[PDB]
Amino acid sequence: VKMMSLLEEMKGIYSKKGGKVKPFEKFEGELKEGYRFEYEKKLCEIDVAMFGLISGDLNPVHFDEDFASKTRFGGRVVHGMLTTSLVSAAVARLPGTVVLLEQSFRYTSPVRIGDVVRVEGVVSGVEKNRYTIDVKCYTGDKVVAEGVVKVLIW
Amino acid sequence: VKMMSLLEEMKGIYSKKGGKVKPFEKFEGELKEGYRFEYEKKLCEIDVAMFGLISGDLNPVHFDEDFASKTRFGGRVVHGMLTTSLVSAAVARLPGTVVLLEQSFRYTSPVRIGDVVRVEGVVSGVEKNRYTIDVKCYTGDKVVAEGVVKVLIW
Repeated sequence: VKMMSLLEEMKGIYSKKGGKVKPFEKFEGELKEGYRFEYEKKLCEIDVAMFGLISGDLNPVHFDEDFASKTRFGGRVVHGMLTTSLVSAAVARLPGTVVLLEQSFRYTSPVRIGDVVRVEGVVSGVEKNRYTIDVKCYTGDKVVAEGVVKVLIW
Repeated sequence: VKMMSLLEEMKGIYSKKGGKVKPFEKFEGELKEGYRFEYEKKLCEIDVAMFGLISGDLNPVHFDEDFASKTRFGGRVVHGMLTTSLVSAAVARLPGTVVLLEQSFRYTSPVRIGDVVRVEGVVSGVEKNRYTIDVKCYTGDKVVAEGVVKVLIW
């Protein structure tokens, strides 16, 4: 499989189905304790469908408008692990080669289909080349997830 | 957007590009302390490409064979949060309507493109309708991630 060709083909299909292609641009500055960054992306139907396919998570609460409307949520919600997948994208943009070591999140409020999710991170710890980062994910001013990740940076 | 039509279209494209469509079938039995379950799925190039598109995580270490071969990994690795996305799919299959509340994972060994990842879960805690589940993810006999999730079940 030629990955670069596959990605290019899928990018075209994704964009036609309403997906937002996020350019992969590294953040700037010296990484250190207190370093802050932010990253945001809209999560639309296509993102939810693709997440369901690749994970196998076809939970009706994320897909079936009528089913979800009868639940305590009163409508569909995006997978929590799709929301937090944006944190992977955010830390991947830090200077250097970044590898995820740990993640821990609590989901605080649902994300609805079409919502823009904003990740805000701050480096709270640096031990050798392992960076501990406090993270909150938002839709507008509302916290939708909060937690901590640790990454290795080469 | 008609989600059921979009999903169906994307399922066709996904399957043609090498993706494994996992049927969504609920697990059986009474949920309780000590309840065990398992779920597995292959993660191929298409899964990685789709995860990159929907998250915006286009980290070269997951995509560029030559770049990744020069790193300490000695070749591409699947996104850690793609590996653990299978845990969402696994808990979504528990009896009832399942909502993720918390997740925490440490990544222990890389997952390579094409690897089958197996999630093994066991309910360690039940408080009202909140279930705490110890989880390990494997490729063959090798632990690739370990942690805990909490879900709400209606």
